[PDB]
Amino acid sequence: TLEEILEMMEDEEFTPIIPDAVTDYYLAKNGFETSDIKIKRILALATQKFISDIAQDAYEYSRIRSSSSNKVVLTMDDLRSALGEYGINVKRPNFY
Amino acid sequence: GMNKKFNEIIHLMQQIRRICFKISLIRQMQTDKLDSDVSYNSLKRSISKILMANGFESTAPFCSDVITQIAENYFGNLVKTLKNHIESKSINKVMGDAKFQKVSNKDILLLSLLENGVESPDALYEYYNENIVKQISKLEGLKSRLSSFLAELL
Amino acid sequence: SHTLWSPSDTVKDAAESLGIFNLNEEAAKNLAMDIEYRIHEILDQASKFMRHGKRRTLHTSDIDRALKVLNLEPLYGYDVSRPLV
Amino acid sequence: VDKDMLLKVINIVTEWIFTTKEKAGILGKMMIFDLELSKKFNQVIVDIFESKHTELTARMETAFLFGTRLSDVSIRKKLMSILSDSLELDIDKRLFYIIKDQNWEYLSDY
Amino acid sequence: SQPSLKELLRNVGADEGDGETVIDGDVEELLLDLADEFVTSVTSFACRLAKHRKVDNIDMRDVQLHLERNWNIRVPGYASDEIRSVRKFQPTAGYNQKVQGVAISKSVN
Amino acid sequence: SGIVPTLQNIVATVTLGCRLDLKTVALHARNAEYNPKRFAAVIMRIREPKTTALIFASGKMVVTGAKSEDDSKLASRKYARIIQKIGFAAKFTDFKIQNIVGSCDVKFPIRLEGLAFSHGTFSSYEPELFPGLIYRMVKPKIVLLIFVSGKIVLTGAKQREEIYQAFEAIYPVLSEFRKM
Amino acid sequence: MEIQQMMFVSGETNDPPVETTSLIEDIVRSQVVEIVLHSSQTALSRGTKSIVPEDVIFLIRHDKAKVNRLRTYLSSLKRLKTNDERTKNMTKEEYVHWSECRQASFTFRKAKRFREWCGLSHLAESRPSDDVIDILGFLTFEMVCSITEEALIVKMLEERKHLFDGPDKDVRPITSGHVLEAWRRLQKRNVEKKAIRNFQGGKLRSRVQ
Amino acid sequence: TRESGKKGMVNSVITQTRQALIPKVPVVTRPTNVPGNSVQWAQDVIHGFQALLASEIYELPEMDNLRTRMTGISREHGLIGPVDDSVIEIMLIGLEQHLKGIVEAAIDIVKYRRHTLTIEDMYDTLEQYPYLVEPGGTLLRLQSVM
Amino acid sequence: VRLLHLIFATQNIYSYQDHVPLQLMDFAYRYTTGTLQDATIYSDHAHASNAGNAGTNAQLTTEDIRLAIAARTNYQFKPVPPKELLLELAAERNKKPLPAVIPTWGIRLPPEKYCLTGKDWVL
Repeated sequence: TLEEILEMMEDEEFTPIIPDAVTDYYLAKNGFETSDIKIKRILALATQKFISDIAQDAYEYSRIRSSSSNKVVLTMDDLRSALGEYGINVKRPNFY
Repeated sequence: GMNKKFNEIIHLMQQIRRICFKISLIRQMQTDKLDSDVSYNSLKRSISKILMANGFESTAPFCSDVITQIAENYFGNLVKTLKNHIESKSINKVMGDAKFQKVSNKDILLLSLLENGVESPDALYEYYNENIVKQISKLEGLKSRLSSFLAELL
Repeated sequence: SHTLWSPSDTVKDAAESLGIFNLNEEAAKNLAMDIEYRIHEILDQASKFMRHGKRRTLHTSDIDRALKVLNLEPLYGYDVSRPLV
Repeated sequence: VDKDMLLKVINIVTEWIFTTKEKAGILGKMMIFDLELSKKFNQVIVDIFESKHTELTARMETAFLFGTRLSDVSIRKKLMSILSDSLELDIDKRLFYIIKDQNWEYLSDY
Repeated sequence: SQPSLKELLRNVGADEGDGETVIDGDVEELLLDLADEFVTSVTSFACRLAKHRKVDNIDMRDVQLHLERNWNIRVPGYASDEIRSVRKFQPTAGYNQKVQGVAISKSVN
Repeated sequence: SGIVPTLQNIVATVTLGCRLDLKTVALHARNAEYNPKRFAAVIMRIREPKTTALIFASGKMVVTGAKSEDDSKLASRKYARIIQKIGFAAKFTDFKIQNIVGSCDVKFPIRLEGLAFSHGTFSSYEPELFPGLIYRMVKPKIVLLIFVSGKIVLTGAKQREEIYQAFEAIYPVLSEFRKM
Repeated sequence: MEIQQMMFVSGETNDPPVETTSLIEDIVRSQVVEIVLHSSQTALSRGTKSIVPEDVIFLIRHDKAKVNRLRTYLSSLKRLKTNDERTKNMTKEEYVHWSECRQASFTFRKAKRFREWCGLSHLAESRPSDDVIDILGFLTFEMVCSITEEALIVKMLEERKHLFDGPDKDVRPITSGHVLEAWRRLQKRNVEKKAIRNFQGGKLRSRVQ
Repeated sequence: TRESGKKGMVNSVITQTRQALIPKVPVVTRPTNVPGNSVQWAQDVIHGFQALLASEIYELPEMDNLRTRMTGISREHGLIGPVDDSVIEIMLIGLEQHLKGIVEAAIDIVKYRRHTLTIEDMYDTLEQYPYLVEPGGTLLRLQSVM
Repeated sequence: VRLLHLIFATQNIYSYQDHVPLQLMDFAYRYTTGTLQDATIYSDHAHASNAGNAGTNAQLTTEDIRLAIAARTNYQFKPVPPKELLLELAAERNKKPLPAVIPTWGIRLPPEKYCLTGKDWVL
């Protein structure tokens, strides 16, 4: 539902990977102070989820690359494709 | 830090099972006020702790910087949304003379979530259970591979 | 040629990296012209942001903002540490 | 083709009325056969109006209006008697009917 | 000849069913102005792109392309113009030679 | 009055516990399709009981075509001769049934629509995915294809009695949705 | 698009004039050519000319996967159950017509003309298989069913003695504007989770379904 | 040297403005033959600039107004030949799609799940999503109507 | 690139950080790729693509590049100072009078319900 979701963030049973201090810094940067702890953990959580989504995009787009049916590296082609499929813009690096 | 603890359990199981995967390949083919830089690098730590998929910081560094900056932008976009709704200076928002908030303090939050990314609240409940199920799913997949390889080596 | 940024190889490298063959020379001259102007453009904007931070050694935040104000896409992945080779 | 194959096709079309759009295109192209066998053909279009309304009038109303035109007295007396009872007996509602309703198909000489 | 306002009101009565009735003098004027700017810009770029065709003539099918390209508006209708090219990333030998050269510079030498 | 399912095909797998030199036995048998680059096993056959047989060098064989548990078993014995007389330890053993398919005709069209959208728990109709309407029984594990004409196909039974069991339980349901 | 008109009937509704069906034909053709463009580009970037199923199912990469898998293997839910339960009926071959649309898709046999009417000059050095032809049949059928759903939804959201020549059997539900609004709606941009770059400038992206 | 070896490429501001403000006229030469079979006119440009364009009236323009405005722009850019009555309709189509997108955005702002909308909500959503509208002309005008 | 330092020398900025040349060169590469890509599309457009109608042969004159750049600057690249627009717009603002009032030696705030009251945000 929704009210369970702020029943749960308060206690230690669900404490986002993003530490409280770092999110406090980024709240403060973009201009928000409040003496609640829920909301900050919540924005932490949503960001965690969004990065998880690009993670799975990268995983699958790496899994297509060869042999469908010296370890794994998430390179610039994998990233070029997933970031592109979002709205993140074109990565056209170069040399010379 | 139960979320940190479970992501760490994912990390440990990944380490051990990927190690076992690699040696099995080897045997088969045998035959507080804080500052900017600390914040950045803490976020990089947390990021590369997300990455159960590939390998924890097992990619080029440019990509780590990329990811850091992107998630920074996203978090900023969250807060720029909520504070914009809160200032509002519009009749739809703004405490009414008779204390009538057309939309109370919570719909603001639900709404700012909605504008950026997440659609509904319970998608978070969903992603959470999805995470813990990903743990046991990949666990059991590579554990069955482990048992079958223990059978195969004989 | 016309200006700096010799289009005999630079623009040639660009187009032949895309996968074309027929770029007339004068076209690549004019292209060098345009990209050099864009360089001076972004450079002056990041100078405007430089001399509000009242510093001299232009950092990358200056040009990043200078992109963000030109309604132009940002550019990620350039950290001060871990220097260049 | 010969009239016997057309009469067998008309007899096959006579058994069909006793898809609906498929029967319309067969009855529609048989109206082009008016240019004898049409007296057998427009015999069918009389009794179609005698049996049934809720039926699709797409093939009916464009062949009803070429049925009064074909110059044979026994069916034009029959067809125009059906239409002239369906209206009211007043001369008002028969005057509004001929202009406000019942669109006249034929651009032609008639 | 032929026997001779309900466009915006239809553009907005079909969006929602809980009122949400906009106000003129503040909101409606904004939207009309946006529409005007849209039409002016689009037809300008279209006429230029027609003159590009080396034939001094009318403008058709350039609007559809300009919409599909610059804005994100596709129209599934009348014109049918697509790219037709995968836009391959390798011309003849020499570029991939540079690729493998910098590749060996990366790996070993 | 009787309407009962007929057996259309029994796919059985039996193992002649012994190694088999597939090239050889294909040679002798002569009219056995044995071919390189693909499927490494010899495809035998017989006029009656008209059954096809995939023999594998792993001593195992999969005989198909039999319309009855006894015929299969019989065709399963025929094959351990053509590859026994050719001096071999063709020991017929561990005969198993892999699947039994049946068919039946109730002779009355069925109102599948009504069956499906009152039995959606088991019944299934996606037009692009497949033609017709299905039904998945939980006990016994059988998949029945029901068509409007009233002809049904019973699949997945590992044993004969489950076909009768499956049809004996779905028949009253089909009578309820009999289109008249 | 006789098959599309049959497929449109299979979804829910009847009586499209030639206009909507030719329009839908253009729609489906565009969607499908874009799919094959992307899949061929991705394969050749992997370094192979032959078009394959693994790319294409991941090209959809969404709940769009469960249904497609079932279609290959053969070769919310309460609402789709409830509407079908309401449909339950017979006479003039009621259930009979439902089946026609299911087994008259392009993949049924007419694979050749379905391959040729769409784009085929692409990948001249190779040629795809009929398995992907069946796949595309599934995708085209699902797209036609979805479009029809949205058209009906917007249509509904908008809300004397007989002269015996009106047959009282003719209706006019569906037209250009309805489908256009529906295809705007379906291009819901991205889930908007893919357009979160909220404060910026400039944009471009292609899309499917 | 100084490049742009042409009759010129001015880089000033005021002449760009003026030359981008007056109406132009597509008048043609005729060395041997300049086909087209329809002489060029600038009566069309005056007629185009004189229309009761949108934002005065309260409704999106019906075909005829839009056609009169276009001929003006085409002659004013240096084309010839009449617009062919299909352009206007596809343009209206794209337009109404645009505006439905914008207002859907504002509705997504105000209410989460009897309300009434204002100017400030539209300024909010054009602060969040500015990729919708091209900058220039109107946004500056939008920050002078609040 | 040393020539990028040479170009820096034109604006009296000899204080770089050495990441800028990499970054701006990467940028120009990205930009010109997009530019001469859509210009190639327009060169195809003059060559009357669809699902098989004709070939694709490249010339890429300057006019196509001009087209591909004008579309970009249609929504980018801070243009010439739009003075006249601003003058008239500001005259429209610079039209209605000042309040001509006296708050009498303090600060005059907006009314509460337009003020913020920056309390600890709470549900």
